[PDB]
Amino acid sequence: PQLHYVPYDTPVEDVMRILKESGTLVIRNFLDQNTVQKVQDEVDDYVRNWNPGPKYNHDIKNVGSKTKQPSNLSLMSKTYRCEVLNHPWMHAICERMFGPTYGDYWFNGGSILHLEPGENTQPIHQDHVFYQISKWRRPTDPDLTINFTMALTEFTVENGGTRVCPGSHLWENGHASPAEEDMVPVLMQPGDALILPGSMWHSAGANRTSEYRRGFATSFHPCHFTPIESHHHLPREMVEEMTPLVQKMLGFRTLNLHNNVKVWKAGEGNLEDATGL
Amino acid sequence: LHYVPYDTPVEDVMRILKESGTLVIRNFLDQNTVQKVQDEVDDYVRNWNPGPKYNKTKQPSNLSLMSKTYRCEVLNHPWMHAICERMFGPTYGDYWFNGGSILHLEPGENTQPIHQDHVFYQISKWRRPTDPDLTINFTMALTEFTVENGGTRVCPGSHLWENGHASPAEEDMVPVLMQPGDALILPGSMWHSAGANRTSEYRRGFATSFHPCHFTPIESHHHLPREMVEEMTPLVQKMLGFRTLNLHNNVKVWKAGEGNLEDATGL
Ligand SMILES: CC1(C)OC(=O)C=C[C@@]2(C)[C@H]1CC[C@@]13C[C@@]4(C)C[C@@H]5C(=O)OC[C@]51[C@@](C)(C[C@@H]23)C4=O
Ligand SMILES: O=C(O)CNC(=O)C(=O)O
Ligand SMILES: [Fe+2]
Ligand SMILES: [Fe+2]
Repeated sequence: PQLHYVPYDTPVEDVMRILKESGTLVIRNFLDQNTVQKVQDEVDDYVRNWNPGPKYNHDIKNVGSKTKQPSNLSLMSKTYRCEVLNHPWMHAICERMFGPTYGDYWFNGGSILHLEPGENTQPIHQDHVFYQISKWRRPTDPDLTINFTMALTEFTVENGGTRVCPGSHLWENGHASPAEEDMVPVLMQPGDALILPGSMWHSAGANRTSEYRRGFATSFHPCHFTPIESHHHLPREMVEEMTPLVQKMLGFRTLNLHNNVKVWKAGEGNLEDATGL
Repeated sequence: LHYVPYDTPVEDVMRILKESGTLVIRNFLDQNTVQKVQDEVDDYVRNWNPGPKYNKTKQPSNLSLMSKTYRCEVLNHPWMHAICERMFGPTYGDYWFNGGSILHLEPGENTQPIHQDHVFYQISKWRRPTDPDLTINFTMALTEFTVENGGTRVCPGSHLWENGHASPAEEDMVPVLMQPGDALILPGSMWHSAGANRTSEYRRGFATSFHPCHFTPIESHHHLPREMVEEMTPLVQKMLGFRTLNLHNNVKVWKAGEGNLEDATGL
């Protein structure tokens, strides 16, 4: 297994092969320069006023003192919720990853990944560690989550670009963390995206440049799992402008399981019916 | 199958749950409370009842939306929270409401298939019988539960069976005989089934169910009016999905960005 840089027009069966083989890859030109600049324009004041460091106390202390990870992106970015969440590559991969086992999937969470100059290396980790059921899951099973880390600024070795350990997703539970010397930094242009299944060991690097390294992420997981981020605080007019696909992603529609059982229902009917969506 | 009084110590009930997989708590509710839920539900659906001579109806929604007693009193029942705290707490942290249904077997209904309640969790095929349950059901009886009217039957000890084990034989199913107000405790791994109602009258009752906070509930209560959410207790607000949940590792799920959902919605 190795790091792979594939173009946008890669066949889907080739991408899922690399995900099955190496557990990660980079899709170049995942977004265009227009979407990158629009996302930066919408979250500029948000991230600037956000305070560096975690917001609350939890066990996985992987938020550095010089790191900003604001979420709430569907609420603070129109391009995020109207276009980014409808990205065909995300839904093409998510359908083949969760479909045959869980049925529907929806949005788990998504945050800005902002590395201030001088930030040290993030601890190497798997994204699904905050799932208690990850101890039950064998590495042959489908992943509990998948992440889409999109570069807004450049991602270099020196400015703290994300590093992955290809092949570490196939390790059995309890396997020790990969050594730092085994981490492989990811080189990305603005708009490129690194695909991170919940089982791939990875971490942010140290930002040893004079300029911040900023990315932003989306993540999806099976519909039977509670998302880290709710969206019932969003204004009603926002939901009605969302596509039906994004409405389901953000928790406003009933979800169907793989055997046609429904969860997230309003009584016995659909949640969208009782709300008038 | 154990029948225990209401004042049974919590440690005793959890011990019988671990060993037998089910039991009944007699007088779980007073007969008044169970009756009020039905009356409030009937007053909600407002089905047309024809009189003896000639001379605005809603479909059934969530039980917490239909019945004020259900969402304000039944969902705050200390016995359910005492059991859910000890079954989900150490492993999962928070728990919340999974789903609730009105259980009415009309006269003539055949025997329901024997099943486990956690069969619709795909992750049930990774769980070991000694692991904590994925969900727990509390079935409260409004009418009497008898053999003839199709009262629920259980197979004690079948919760320890390996995954893939065959369903228990019908000859080895134990009928649960409950008076109005009692409640049958059904963890997700207990093999059970409703019986055949061979009497002339309905078998009435309802159920609540809870599961770990990291699992998506069967029912969403997002359509509930804001006035109803505000009058709920903070415990019930979290139960019905209006509050941020805390995992065992103190990582929060169901947040509003990085903060709490109840703070963003002004609860
Ligand atoms: C910083 C920390 C503690 O670091 C960790 O080591 C491990 C896991 C989490 C709890 C992150 C913080 C929030 C999460 C949640 C989310 C669904 C969406 C967030 C995101 O977009 O990037 C971080 C994401 C993550 C990709 C990883 C996961 C993900 O699954
Ligand atoms: O910021 C990055 O490059 C990578 N961040 C993470 O993996 C995280 O925050 O979980
Ligand atoms: Fe991560
Ligand atoms: Fe059942």
